[PDB]
Amino acid sequence: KLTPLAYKQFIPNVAEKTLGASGRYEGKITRNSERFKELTPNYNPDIIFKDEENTGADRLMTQRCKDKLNALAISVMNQWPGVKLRVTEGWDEDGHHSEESLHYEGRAVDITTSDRDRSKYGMLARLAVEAGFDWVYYESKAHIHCSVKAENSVAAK
Ligand SMILES: [Zn+2]
Repeated sequence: KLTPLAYKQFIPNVAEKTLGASGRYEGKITRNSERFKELTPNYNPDIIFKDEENTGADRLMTQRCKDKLNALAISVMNQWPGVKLRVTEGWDEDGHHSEESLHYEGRAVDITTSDRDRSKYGMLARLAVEAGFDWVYYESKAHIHCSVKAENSVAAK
């Protein structure tokens, strides 16, 4: 049934910013920016947020990102009861990602299972695809990168 993604594999098998995947980068969103209004905090009790910066930034994301993440939170517990979805990186306020990263606009999250059992990540990535994320990439052994389209792209003119 559900086949895990392999290390470095991405679904769909196209570049992230293509229309069939997560679409175009709309630009960085910062706390001081006009675009900040676009982000809403996700306080789903079934999701662990690393929040290493202690700023709550990992929780701020677009509605579509929230929707897909919330659906994934359900499938993770269904796949491994007692284990929760965990976000290690979300909206990046400090340039820790490549130029034009969707993390800069709350459209991407790096995830793991709460038990940090890396053998579960290929399968987690698959659940992420079934959860509706527009692009899922088994980026590193430490996490799965998941991104979504901007609302402008979901209903493109
Ligand atoms: Zn990422």
